[PDB]
Amino acid sequence: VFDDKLLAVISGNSIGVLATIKHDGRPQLSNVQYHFDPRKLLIQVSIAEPRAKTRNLRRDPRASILVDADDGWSYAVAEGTAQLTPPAAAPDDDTVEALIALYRNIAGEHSDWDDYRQAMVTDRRVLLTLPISHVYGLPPGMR
Amino acid sequence: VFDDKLLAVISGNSIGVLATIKHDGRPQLSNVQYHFDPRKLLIQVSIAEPRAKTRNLRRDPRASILVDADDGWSYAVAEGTAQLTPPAAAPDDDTVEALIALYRNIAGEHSDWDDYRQAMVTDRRVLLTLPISHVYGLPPGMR
Ligand SMILES: Cc1cc2nc3c(=O)[nH]c(=O)nc-3n(C[C@H](O)[C@H](O)[C@H](O)COP(=O)(O)O)c2cc1C
Repeated sequence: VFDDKLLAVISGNSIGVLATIKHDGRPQLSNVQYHFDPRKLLIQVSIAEPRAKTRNLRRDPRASILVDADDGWSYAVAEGTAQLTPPAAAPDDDTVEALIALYRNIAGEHSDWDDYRQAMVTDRRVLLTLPISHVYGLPPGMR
Repeated sequence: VFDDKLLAVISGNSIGVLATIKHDGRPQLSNVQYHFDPRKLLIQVSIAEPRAKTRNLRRDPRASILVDADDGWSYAVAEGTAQLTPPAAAPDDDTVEALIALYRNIAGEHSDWDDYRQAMVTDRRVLLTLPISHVYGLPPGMR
């Protein structure tokens, strides 16, 4: 039941710190917006192919994400192995579809889906699906 | 030469996400308090002596700390090779004396130093010094 406390932190937020592994083995850090699927215990995020974090995950898919509790001090960290889609290549391909689904979960119903599809392709957007294999941290009550 | 806008972020905060390298190569994350010396350009944090997977810090001290800005997405990341003191073993050893100065830098004059001293020994506290090698991130704008 202790993991339920760590999952709750992840569920109560939409932004976290994604840590990837550089070519030299050193950690690389950045923040990302995300959607947490409690059903499959997945964390879904959108990223760009040319970005460092993306090139890192292509060589080494291991990833972790730290998320702060609402007190801004307590936290939970999800660790797992990323599953990336190829980059959007056409406004109607499967990657763009999964990204349309994510956007709905993050921001809601987009206004100009056609413009969105165009943008996903222009930015070579990739959907990062990170199944949670292990969670650690210091959830509220422990800090 | 680092981006002054990125250093301002670090100097305007006191907590961030520390990332060290575990044995398997995965980063180990946590929310920590830090002190930033803007002249010597270094960051100092207090940590229990690492055990198990986290112990790898002793042979591969490369670390990074991400610090959040006050706006929506801005953040800075300080990268460097950490130097570690030996773990605190005596309420009055060099390490504890060093952690007292760290506490003063971060919080100020402590109520009861004798409690602090024994607490440092009890947690096998180590003073980690991260001289800044590289600084990256997303700089905040005029606000
Ligand atoms: C207006 C705005 C919207 C953003 N939206 C997202 C987003 O939807 N998802 C995400 O993961 N990051 C988002 N970001 C931030 C980037 O992910 C972040 O700056 C990035 O991690 C750079 O990574 P890199 O250093 O690995 O290239 C946004 C930033 C801004 C300024």
